[PDB]
Amino acid sequence: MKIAIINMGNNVINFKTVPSSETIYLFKVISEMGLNVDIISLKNGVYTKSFDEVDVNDYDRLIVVNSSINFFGGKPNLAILSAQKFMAKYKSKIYYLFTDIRLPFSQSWPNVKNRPWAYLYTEEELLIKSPIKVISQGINLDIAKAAHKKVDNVIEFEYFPIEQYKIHMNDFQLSKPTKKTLDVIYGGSFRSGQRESKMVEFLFDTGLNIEFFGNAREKQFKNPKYPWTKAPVFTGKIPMNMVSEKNSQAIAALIIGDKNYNDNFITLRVWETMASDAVMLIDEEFDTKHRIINDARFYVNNRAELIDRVNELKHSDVLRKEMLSIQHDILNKTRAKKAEWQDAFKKAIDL
DNA sequence: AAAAAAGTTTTTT
DNA sequence: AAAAAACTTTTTT
Ligand SMILES: O=c1ccn([C@@H]2O[C@H](COP(=O)(O)OP(=O)(O)O)[C@@H](O)[C@H]2O)c(=O)[nH]1
Repeated sequence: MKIAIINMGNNVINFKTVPSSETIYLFKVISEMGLNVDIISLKNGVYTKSFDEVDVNDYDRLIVVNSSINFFGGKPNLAILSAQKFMAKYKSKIYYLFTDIRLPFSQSWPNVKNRPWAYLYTEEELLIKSPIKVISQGINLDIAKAAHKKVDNVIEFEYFPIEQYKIHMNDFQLSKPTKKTLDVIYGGSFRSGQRESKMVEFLFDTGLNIEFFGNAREKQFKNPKYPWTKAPVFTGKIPMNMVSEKNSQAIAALIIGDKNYNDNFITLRVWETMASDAVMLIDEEFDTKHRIINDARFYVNNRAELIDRVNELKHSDVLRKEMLSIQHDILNKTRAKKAEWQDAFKKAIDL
């Protein structure tokens, strides 16, 4: 049983980029469940083999991490092209890891055939014909199916909480008490404005000391529907493997998601925050049944409630510590079911 | 020192 | 087979 895992649209080298990091983390957690897996990318490296030096059909399972396939500038992007050529050459079922609602599987050929550089490829080389099974991080498969309505060979859909790999890694550990320098923190990208209203609601004009780290920049928040006066402090992006340490610098860390994530997706940040030294504060709309933690104190409905909750946490170190203890225990409750999680993954990739 | 000019890297869906 | 920003390094006030 030989497994190959690839990222469909980003080069994989180290933990300096999120797409690379997630692909390596996946390679690691799969390896840790006793499976023989190789990451195949553009070049050989510490964690990878090169597309041009391996035969994709020597593998029994091909796993693909979702990605955008947009050709910015209308120029060729080898990460996308080489990955899809690799997929197209494969003659068995492809397992597409759908961790981001914005990144459903899509074919590059239709968007390559009319380019001035189309001559560099052929339909046979890029058009992926093998059956594809979508492994949805979201429990609502109708939403996952809707996102893949325009791709005929996607014949199977199955839910699997892919994002739990963060807590099941062999080197995992909870963050320790950390000196606080912020009231609230949130790390992420702008996501092309898909979550602008929520970001403005909970991170802007709060009167609190808030930091927004990651790709996002203040000048990206210009939608007239969600005005603001005082923005949080924006700092640069950091490596994925340093995120929990960053979250720990704050009293609390925010959990919000895209509309389609509500009561559907449990995201990496849920685990990165829950395991950190920052109290996890979740937008009620994101988890209305409180399935993450059955304690109302971890949920906020709007800006005012967030401000009040944070004020309460700043005022009572006892409450802060009590809540951290609670979220840490809940996290460990899920870590306890690691074997179950591993078995469900194997079943998802037909093993 | 501080501002402008050059050069380089990253982001954009 | 781009353009706009963001981020650095060098040259001028
Ligand atoms: O500087 C940063 C900011 C974010 N992240 C990662 O990016 C994820 C969030 O991605 P996104 O902005 O798409 O938000 P999501 O949809 O996952 O909530 C976080 O959980 C981290 O794993 C990171 O590695 N470095």
